[PDB]
Amino acid sequence: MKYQQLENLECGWKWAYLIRKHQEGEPITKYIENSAAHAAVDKLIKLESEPVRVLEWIEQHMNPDLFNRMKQTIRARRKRHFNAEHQHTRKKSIDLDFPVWHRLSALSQRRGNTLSETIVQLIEDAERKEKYANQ
Amino acid sequence: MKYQQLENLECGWKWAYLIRKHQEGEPITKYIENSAAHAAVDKLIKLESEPVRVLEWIEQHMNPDLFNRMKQTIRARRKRHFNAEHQHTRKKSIDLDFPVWHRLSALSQRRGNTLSETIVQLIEDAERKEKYAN
Amino acid sequence: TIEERVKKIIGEQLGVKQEEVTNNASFVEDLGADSLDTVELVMALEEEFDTEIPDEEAEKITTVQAAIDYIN
Amino acid sequence: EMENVQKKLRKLERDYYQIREQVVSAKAGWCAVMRMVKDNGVERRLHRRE
Amino acid sequence: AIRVTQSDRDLFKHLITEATSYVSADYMRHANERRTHLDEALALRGELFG
DNA sequence: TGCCGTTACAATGTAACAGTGG
DNA sequence: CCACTGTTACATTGTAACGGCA
Ligand SMILES: *P(=O)(O)OCC(C)(C)[C@@H](O)C(=O)NCCC(=O)NCCS
Repeated sequence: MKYQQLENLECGWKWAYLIRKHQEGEPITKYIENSAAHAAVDKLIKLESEPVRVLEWIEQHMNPDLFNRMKQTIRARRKRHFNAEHQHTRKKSIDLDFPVWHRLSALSQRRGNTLSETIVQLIEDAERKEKYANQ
Repeated sequence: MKYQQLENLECGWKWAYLIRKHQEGEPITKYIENSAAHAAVDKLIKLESEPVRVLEWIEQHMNPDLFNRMKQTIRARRKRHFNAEHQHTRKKSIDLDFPVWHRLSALSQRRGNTLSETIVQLIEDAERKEKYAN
Repeated sequence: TIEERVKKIIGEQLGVKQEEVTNNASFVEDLGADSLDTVELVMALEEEFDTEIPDEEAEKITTVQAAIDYIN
Repeated sequence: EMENVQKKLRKLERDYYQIREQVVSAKAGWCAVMRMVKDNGVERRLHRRE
Repeated sequence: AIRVTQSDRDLFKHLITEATSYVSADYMRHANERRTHLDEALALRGELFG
């Protein structure tokens, strides 16, 4: 375990995830009947200010499909929240044109390293040329 | 004007965007009184499946400060919709660690190029160095 | 400008009023910045103008006027 | 050989820049917070040294 | 009157204590890591200069 | 100027891979 | 083995800032 797990934070994250999914129209409930699903969703809504009971609501009415996506999303959210403290641990999102990204991904898969590592090697070769030009 | 604008598509886009903003809590309407705002939002909600009247709805009750944001959101939506047809025109999104991004942006700002152009030039130089050595 | 970027840095690194920070306002006695506070002030001044300063020449700076004099 | 050494020097320089920027940002935020708590909630209520 | 005043007192007490608990903890944390990062940065600076 | 393409981000969600310990 | 976690590489949508052009 590298990141401390906080119950009252992950529970709120989970509740927000469930509510967002529902309002997007997806069937978070495991119930096919309309009435039971509506009742379970209403109870979840009542559970807004009690994140602790949200784990139990999950164990009672959460759709079996969503365990993997749930455990993925909250894990990623935890990582991002703990990395956001310092700039040097943050991530920056950029968009690349298809030809450029194709060449870069082919090069990275060739060298067997992540995109950031490939960019590091590339920019380091360019900076080595610059350095030897400077000396 | 590079991309032709289609009413039955952009109007659906606008309706979806406004419904999303309202669901997010953004004040869609210019009416501070809650009753008029709710009435206008209900009109919009029941206004689904209508371009020629959602446009008028926007003209009449839309919040003044959201016009620019909606316009640029629709611009981006149009561009992405037209570019998503072909592979070469699509755009690939990646995440870069902050130091690497900082250095890359430093280079790009220094040379006046974009991120794509800067990386293309650098890769071409790397290939040229390989050929020099080889 | 530099002569007001210096005030921006000093005020937002020591929390003192813009009015308080005059040219002759010494950090320790006027602005109250102590050892670590002055260290952070000099570090921020370095960061603002993306330059570096020697240890002795930096520690010699103990006033707004001296700060600008070394900056400009 | 000197350029090879200057490479490590530049690496250390980048590390020092990163640390300095982090510390400067932290100090600026702390000062802003102190100036926002001029409402007298900080003398003991916020600063619980325990 | 007794019920209302007791409820008000309990609410005030709970709110104040919980708010102080919530805030001062993170405030002291940020202070401690700021001190630690400054201590770390000085050594890097010293080595870099030479 | 106001529209319109374009870029560079931010925030969140997912799939896939690699590790770690029970 | 098995589960749970950390990480990378995307996608998806929204926004602000430039710069071209009528
Ligand atoms: P303040 O009274 O807490 O003093 C802080 C300090 C001036 C001692 C500190 O900021 C400092 O300068 N430490 C390093 C001193 C030095 O010159 N060391 C050599 C390089 S590590």
